[PDB]
Amino acid sequence: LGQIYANNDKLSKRLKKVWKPQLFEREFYSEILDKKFTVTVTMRTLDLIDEAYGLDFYILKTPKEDLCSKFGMDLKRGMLLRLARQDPQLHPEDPERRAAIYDKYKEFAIPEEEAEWVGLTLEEAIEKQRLLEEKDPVPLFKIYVAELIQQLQQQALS
Amino acid sequence: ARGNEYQPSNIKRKNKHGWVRRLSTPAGVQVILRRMLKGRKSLSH
Amino acid sequence: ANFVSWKSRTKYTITPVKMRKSGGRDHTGRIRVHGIGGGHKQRYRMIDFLRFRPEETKSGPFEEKVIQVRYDPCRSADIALVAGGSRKRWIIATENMQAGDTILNSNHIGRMAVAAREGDAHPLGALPVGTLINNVESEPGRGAQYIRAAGTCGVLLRKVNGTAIIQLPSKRQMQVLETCVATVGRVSNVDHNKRVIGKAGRNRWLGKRPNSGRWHRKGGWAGRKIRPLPPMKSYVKL
Amino acid sequence: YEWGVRSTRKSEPPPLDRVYEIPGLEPITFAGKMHFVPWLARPIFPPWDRGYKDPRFYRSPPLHEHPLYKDQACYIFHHRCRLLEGVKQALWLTKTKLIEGLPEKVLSLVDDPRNHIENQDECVLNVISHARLWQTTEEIPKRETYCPVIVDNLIQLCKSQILKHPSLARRICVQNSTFSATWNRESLLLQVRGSGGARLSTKDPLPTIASREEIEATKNHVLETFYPISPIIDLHECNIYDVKNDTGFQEGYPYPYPHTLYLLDKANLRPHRLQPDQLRAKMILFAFGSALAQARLLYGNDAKVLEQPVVVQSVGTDGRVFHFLVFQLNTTDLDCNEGVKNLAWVDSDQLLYQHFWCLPVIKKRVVVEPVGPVGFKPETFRKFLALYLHGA
Amino acid sequence: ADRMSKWTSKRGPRSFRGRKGRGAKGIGFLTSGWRFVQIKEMVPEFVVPDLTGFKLKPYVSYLAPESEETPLTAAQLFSEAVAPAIEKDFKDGTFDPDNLEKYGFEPTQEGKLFQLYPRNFLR
Amino acid sequence: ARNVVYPLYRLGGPQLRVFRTNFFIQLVRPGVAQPEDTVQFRIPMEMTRVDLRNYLEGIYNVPVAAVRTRVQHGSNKRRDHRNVRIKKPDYKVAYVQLAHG
Amino acid sequence: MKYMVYPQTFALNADRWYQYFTKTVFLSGLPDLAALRAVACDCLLQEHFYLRRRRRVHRYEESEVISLPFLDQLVSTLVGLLSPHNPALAAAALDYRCPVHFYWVRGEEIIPRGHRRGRIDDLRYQIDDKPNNQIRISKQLAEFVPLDYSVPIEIPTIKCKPDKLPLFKRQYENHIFVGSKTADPCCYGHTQFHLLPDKLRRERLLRQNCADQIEVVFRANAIASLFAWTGAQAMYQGFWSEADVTRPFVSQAVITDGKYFSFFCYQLNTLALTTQADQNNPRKNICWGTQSKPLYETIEDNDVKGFNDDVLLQIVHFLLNRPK
RNA sequence: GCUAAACCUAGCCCCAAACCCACUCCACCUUACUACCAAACCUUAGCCAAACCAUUUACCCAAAUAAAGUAUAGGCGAUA
RNA sequence: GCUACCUAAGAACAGCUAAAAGAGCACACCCGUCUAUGUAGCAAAAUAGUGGGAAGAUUUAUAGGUAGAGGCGACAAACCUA
RNA sequence: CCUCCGCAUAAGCCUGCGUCAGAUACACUGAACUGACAAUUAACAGCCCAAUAUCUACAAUCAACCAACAAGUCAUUAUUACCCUCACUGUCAACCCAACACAGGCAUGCUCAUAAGGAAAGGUUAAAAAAAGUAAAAGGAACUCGGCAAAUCUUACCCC
RNA sequence: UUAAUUUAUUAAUGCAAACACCUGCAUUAAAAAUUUCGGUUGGGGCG
Ligand SMILES: [Mg+2]
Ligand SMILES: [Mg+2]
Ligand SMILES: [Mg+2]
Ligand SMILES: [Mg+2]
Ligand SMILES: [Mg+2]
Ligand SMILES: [Mg+2]
Ligand SMILES: [Mg+2]
Ligand SMILES: [Mg+2]
Ligand SMILES: [Mg+2]
Ligand SMILES: [Mg+2]
Ligand SMILES: [Mg+2]
Ligand SMILES: [Mg+2]
Ligand SMILES: [Mg+2]
Ligand SMILES: [Mg+2]
Ligand SMILES: [Mg+2]
Ligand SMILES: [Mg+2]
Ligand SMILES: [Mg+2]
Ligand SMILES: [Mg+2]
Ligand SMILES: [Mg+2]
Ligand SMILES: [Mg+2]
Ligand SMILES: [Mg+2]
Ligand SMILES: [Mg+2]
Ligand SMILES: [Mg+2]
Ligand SMILES: [Mg+2]
Ligand SMILES: [Mg+2]
Ligand SMILES: [Mg+2]
Repeated sequence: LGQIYANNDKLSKRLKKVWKPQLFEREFYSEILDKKFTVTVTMRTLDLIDEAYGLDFYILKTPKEDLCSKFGMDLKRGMLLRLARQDPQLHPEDPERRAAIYDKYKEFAIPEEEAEWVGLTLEEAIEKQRLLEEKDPVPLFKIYVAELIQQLQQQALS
Repeated sequence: ARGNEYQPSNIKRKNKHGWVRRLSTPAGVQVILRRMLKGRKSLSH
Repeated sequence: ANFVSWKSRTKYTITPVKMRKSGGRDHTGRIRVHGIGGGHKQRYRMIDFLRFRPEETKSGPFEEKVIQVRYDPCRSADIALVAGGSRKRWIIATENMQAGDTILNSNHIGRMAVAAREGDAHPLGALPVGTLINNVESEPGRGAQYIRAAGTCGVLLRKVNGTAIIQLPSKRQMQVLETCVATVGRVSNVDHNKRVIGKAGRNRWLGKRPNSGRWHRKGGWAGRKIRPLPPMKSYVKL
Repeated sequence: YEWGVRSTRKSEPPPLDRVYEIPGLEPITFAGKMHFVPWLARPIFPPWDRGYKDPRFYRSPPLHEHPLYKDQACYIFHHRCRLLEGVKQALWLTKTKLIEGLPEKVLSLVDDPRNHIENQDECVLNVISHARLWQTTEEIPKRETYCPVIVDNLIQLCKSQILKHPSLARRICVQNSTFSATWNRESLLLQVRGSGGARLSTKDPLPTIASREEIEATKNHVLETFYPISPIIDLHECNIYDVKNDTGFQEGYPYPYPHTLYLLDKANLRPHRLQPDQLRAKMILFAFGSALAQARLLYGNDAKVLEQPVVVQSVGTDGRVFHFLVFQLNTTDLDCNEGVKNLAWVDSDQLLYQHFWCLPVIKKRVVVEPVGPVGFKPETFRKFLALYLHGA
Repeated sequence: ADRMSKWTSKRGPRSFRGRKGRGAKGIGFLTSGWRFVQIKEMVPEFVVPDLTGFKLKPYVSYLAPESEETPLTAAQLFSEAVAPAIEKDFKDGTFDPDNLEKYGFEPTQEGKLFQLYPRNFLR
Repeated sequence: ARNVVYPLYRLGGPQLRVFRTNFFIQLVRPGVAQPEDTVQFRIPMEMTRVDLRNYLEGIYNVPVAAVRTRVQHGSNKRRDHRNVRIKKPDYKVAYVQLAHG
Repeated sequence: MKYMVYPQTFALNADRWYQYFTKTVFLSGLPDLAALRAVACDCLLQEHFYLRRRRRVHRYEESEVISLPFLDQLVSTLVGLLSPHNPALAAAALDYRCPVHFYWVRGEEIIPRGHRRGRIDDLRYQIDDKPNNQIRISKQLAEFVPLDYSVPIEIPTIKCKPDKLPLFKRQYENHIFVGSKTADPCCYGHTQFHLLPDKLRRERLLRQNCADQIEVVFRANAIASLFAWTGAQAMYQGFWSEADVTRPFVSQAVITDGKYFSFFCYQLNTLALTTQADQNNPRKNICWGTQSKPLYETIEDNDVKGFNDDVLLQIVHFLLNRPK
């Protein structure tokens, strides 16, 4: 979203101008996730994929500021979790393919705990943390019975 | 003869300037927020 | 806005359906079409424009009996209630259609061109060249859209190779597949054009609001002046 | 051309979040919170079923799961059913020959001056006047009020002949009686569900009018068929139905024999009112239904020629126009279109009075038409009385 | 045109006047023909005890001595409700862990007619 | 009871009981002539005629034949020194006809 | 503005109030045998057992569905059967749920508040009744007692406004109506059959503490209905407040819950209910009544138990009486 | 000598410092303050100055000062 | 919530003449021709008389809609809270 | 003596000429002003309804002739499900929209002149000018821009 | 409006991109948008 001069001269009228990218629906295969996705892409991202040598490499290599896609971040989290867990769900009853896939992308190995939080929005992270730390209040009966047991044990010892 | 523009109706009043009508649009929410800030006793009809 | 179309019925019925006037307004609530508003209240009678609609668990040509021929508020043409088997439906009546008349609907294309009786609906392939036709479909099994105003008749001009040229009432030729079904004859209510409204009040009853009082200069624009020609304009007589 | 515009149809569900299709991870939704939030994902809720049974909030099982669902369709004639072909369709469905006019026996019952009510004309005129004018506080009573009351008062006038004929003490009038009769015609399953009041009930069954040779003569007659209309037209096509016969009364009910059914076309609006032909059809089918119920109760669920025919009468009224019917059921085998046929004596378009003037018709300063009925003829009441006096 | 006055069932047109109430709790439902059905169980039942031979009266004698104010706590309630029983069990015989149900503890509130959280009883 | 949450009822559920009732009643002298059987009461707004019947039958053991309630509007006409309307409270009036003569 | 007086009323001790309004003194007590029993039992068993119903009935709907058609049947058949005995029944007009309206003025009041404060205003009353069944005749039933009849029992007096007993004012068309318009020859009235509404069922009254009010309901329904009915009849002959009736007007009523029957006779002696007319007026209207008695104890599968003949005989007795 | 006049202190202002608010019970997005049922992100423009106006015409962005109103920009004008 | 137009479901129109009507006389109702009064008025547009229409392109109550770069208009630059 | 108003409902308003006691845009020491006390009681009205399929060509006009056009204001069935009852809310007034106790605005039913509702004159005098009426000799538009107003109730045209 | 400056918007077309739509560029129209209307000569027309 910007302005332009009418005939590339500052003395002419200033006008609002919007430049939009060209969009294409294309199908892509992720071998890490063993799934085909139909996504809206530009030519730039297709060239980026080509130079990265595949969609998986493109997603894993590219940081969050360059991807500029929530779906890209979710894909990244998916792939990182697959790599972290050494997940057998990738290729059941086929160990060799799974091992080869994981060997290819061994570079982008990350702890599972770290991988879980990758590409989350602040709001999503808040929700996730709240769900993680939420527990039903413990009956105070249990607390009091425990403390009295320890106390009475101490008394019995001495 | 003029001056009798206001022909009262509770249905019309509540529909046009009511709490629910105000909250229906973001503009209306800001209206309530302004009035809360001014410290108005009556935020809506 | 709060506008919801009255056209909600999903099941066909011969019962007159309560309809809501638009006033020439949109869903938005602003006027798109001027000179519409507030005539006599009307009830919509759903018309089956697909003449060859075989009944459930039935196929092939079927016959129907005309129960009555009736005025319709929603259209210029008269409508006919027609019964076949255990089904009643509303169709567009022809010029000469009476109660007790028996009408045939067929999907059979004849090698030898069948005799075209006024009431019957046939594929254009079956129909002879030069027959007056009505209620035509652009596509096979689409439904009638084209000749359905009162006293209107199309002419089947020629039949080439699985194709047929028909003349729409505006004298414009149209290419149609031979498999498409049309009703023979002229539509009912001939001399509808010959009717006299008589007073301003009648148009108001029909739901037509009066034209704007604003004077317009011309319906068509003025011809744009080319670069050398301007001296040739605005000559003053002396 | 499909019916129902896109805008009025149920809106398409919002597109699923891309986080769902990615296999490894689980979406973080606003399901954790108990309220919608824009930035969090939309959760998938499992289908909810109420554990208990709430009558106000009851949801019915689908029609397939209904115990009474059947692949074959039954065709129900009820009160609201309005036949396209009228008498034609009724005659075909009930397998009956039509005879114009009342039978001679019934007419002869009133032929004598002795079997007349005292001051017949005066009493009948009073009945009409009471119904049409004197009934209520309102100036002009509506059909919904005057049609039932006129018939009730006429029946009461007929009841007045009790002192002459003690046998009239052996009858009752019954309101809110419902009868069910099922049968087959040309491999078509048909059921009549007769609902309505004014069923005249007797301890004594009606005598058979037609002789044996007349019944034999009905064999030569053929049911006139109509094409291309099916006889099932304007009958309720029902898949979830029960095959059962009902007289409308438990066993051991006194007054078990239906004498006369009175059918009322009492609707205020003309379009809601049945056409005279359609009312006649209704009468034929109701009389047939009541007779068939009686026959199937007496002689079981066997299709055979009835040795003892069942006779039931009908009076169909608009409040002004009366149609009279005597129906003799002589056969319960209806599947075949050939054989002995039931008999219907139908007298139609018999009106008590041409018109009624509630308020006086005054042109200028001079009264033209006085208050009361115009074009009254008593012979129609004689016919009413004739049907009543049958079996006495 | 009276913003400041409280909105009440007295104020609107016919529909408005019928719809609002004064905060009385419903005791049934409506059905066809505007018929109202009172549900007996929905009507609150006053549990009124027999007051015959009850020595306590609305006021207390002034001769009665003042006492130190101590509110009841969870710790206290536990000390003189459950503590004697469990201490008796521990000292004499055996105390069974994960068998606290005998001492009056409940794992869930679902079984009981009167549930502490959430409250399923009045007052 | 008043200013408390009534536990929601489900079809075939237990009876709703109040152990300590929150609302209180004052017996008032009528301003106009009443029948001899009639007793006037001032009632909390949240109370119903059914509640009042049960209240009087239970706590006071007085037989009750009929109850009729109305809501009296308190005047809002009064103004203070600040020209601010003073509300007299709206109250509920109940008329109770005693049983057994 | 007139008080709407309801014959079938929920109001306590409404009998006394209605007595005051109508100037009526209430006096306790009245002023085949096998075929009839059979017919009555038949009607009961028909409506309870014999007739088969598509949809199941409920106790809220039982009065309209079962009890109402029973009463219609009973009236119709018993009129037919007793027609040889009573020729007047043959010529009689039978009405099902036909309205009866009466409008009268009784007493005065000083308007308490408003722009019309302190100005005298007459107390107006309107009865609108819908009796289940009604018999009207061209000739008039004979008087139970002579006009100018003296009763030592005094008419009850109220110390407060009519409004106190739940009575409410409304303004609508004033109607004097006997069940038919004035042009109808059957201007005189014979017997009215009333069915008490489901609201005023015995069970509900027992559930309340209105055990004593049971009989009251019946009496109220009589005093209000018959006074209206006879009133209308008297007004149809040209008699009114100033020009009082020359001959007494009598009518009979049978009031039923569907099981319990009560019997009432009313004589109208005065239409002079206005203060100016009542200034010097010794004459007073009379109502005779009987305590409610059950026609049947209970109904079993197909057999009625504890059928009471005397009740049926009393119905027969009222139907039997004829003009002189 | 009437109407009047007179008063000193409620409070406020600018700073400094320090990071604020948030359940008696009950009610409150439906007509708010009413116990109880099948969807947000998106260039500010313009007045005004240029003695008209049309390109243009200072407006917080990570803490003073100085470089410096300098380099630069600009109907190379106004000005930035 | 006035007003312009529309939508939904409503209501009103005495009497007299008329072959019977966006007919005539004429109430209620709607409007505002002409005069007089009034002009800080009863009234920021009224009053009295006289008028135009008064079964209809009529009048009117209720609820809803169209919003200012706009709406709406039997164009008067009309009306869109004096 | 007036009544072109009234009574009620709807809508609107919300205690706004009930009782007691007080100070005090004509006034009563009384007011509709102040404070306290009291009051509108449901039958009228509001507040409704299990599900899934399925049904519903034939106006209204006294609905009968007759005549239409602008084509219309009210209908179910089959199967499953279903048993507890009279709760809650409006109910006052001399009242609303017009800054006012405003010659204005204000829907419907009934009363079509009242059975209901009201009072044009503070007291006097009888000037001018001003306003509204009534009557007027003889004449009858001579008035005037114009028969405006009033009286009388009218013809024949022209333009648009 | 036949004043000046524009085509941001809409519609169409062509060329790229992509294998009809969308996007970028250019052209043509419609619809508008922003801004102005020097000075002397009674005043107005022709000057
Ligand atoms: Mg204003
Ligand atoms: Mg208005
Ligand atoms: Mg149309
Ligand atoms: Mg024009
Ligand atoms: Mg109440
Ligand atoms: Mg400038
Ligand atoms: Mg409309
Ligand atoms: Mg008229
Ligand atoms: Mg006219
Ligand atoms: Mg006229
Ligand atoms: Mg207009
Ligand atoms: Mg113009
Ligand atoms: Mg102009
Ligand atoms: Mg303005
Ligand atoms: Mg006061
Ligand atoms: Mg009611
Ligand atoms: Mg008076
Ligand atoms: Mg005066
Ligand atoms: Mg004076
Ligand atoms: Mg003078
Ligand atoms: Mg003179
Ligand atoms: Mg002159
Ligand atoms: Mg002259
Ligand atoms: Mg002169
Ligand atoms: Mg003049
Ligand atoms: Mg004069």
